[PDB]
Amino acid sequence: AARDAAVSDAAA
Amino acid sequence: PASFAALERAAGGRLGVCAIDTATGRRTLHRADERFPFCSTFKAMLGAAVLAQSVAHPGLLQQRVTYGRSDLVSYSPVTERHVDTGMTVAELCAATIQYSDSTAANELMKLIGGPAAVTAYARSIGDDTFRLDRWETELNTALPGDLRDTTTPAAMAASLRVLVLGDALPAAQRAQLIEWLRGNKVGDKRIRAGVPTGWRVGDKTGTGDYGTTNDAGVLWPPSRAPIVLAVYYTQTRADAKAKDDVIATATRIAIATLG
Repeated sequence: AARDAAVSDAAA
Repeated sequence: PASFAALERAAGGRLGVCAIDTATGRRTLHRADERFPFCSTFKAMLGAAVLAQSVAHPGLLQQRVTYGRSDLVSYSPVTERHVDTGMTVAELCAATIQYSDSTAANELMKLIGGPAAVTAYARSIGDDTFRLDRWETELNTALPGDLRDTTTPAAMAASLRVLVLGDALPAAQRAQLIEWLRGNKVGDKRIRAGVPTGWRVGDKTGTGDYGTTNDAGVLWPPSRAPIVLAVYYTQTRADAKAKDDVIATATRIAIATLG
């Protein structure tokens, strides 16, 4: 989903 | 153990597997969509990213990289011997893939734009899961719950499939990636210990804290289509010891289930 890709790209 | 459930029970910890039979697309899975700290398995993605740069910049692989002794970080058994001579880009790729040399990976990342460039390369080959956040050797902390420097077994298997067997790279670069993976020298007790006689293997191992024990690669039977295999394994205690034999057994179970 779009959220899955967003999590991979988000800063920690 | 002859099922992933039995293996994870016997070993303790958390086992992630994705194996793909490329003859049919069938997969055998365990925790295949859970994140794991990838540790040195990312060096396959790094080598591919460098090879991709060599398409846009012919001759890149033959360029000599020089570095000072003060560049060296922990576990650099090849690069520490070549301060005087330098190493070509191709030699650095071979060193980091085949021996997990830490400084070799950092030197390659410096050339291409750092950890973010490796993540961007993953996105370019269809991997929306992989994330490389830190330089060597920090990326091996393998902390439970930490998103930094993680992927899933399913994502790494899909990426290795397109890189090694698909056309993410042109044929010449693809052949070079395959040979680097084939010549791995630090994985004898992992995937390579679990394949039948006559099968050829190219793979990249990784190890970290929490007893993290990983290996991902491609297996070529003599008479069958290849199998892509990604195995990630991590444990409860920070001080746990790596378990090579867990990878070997997971490999055997994957092959038996697909056969």
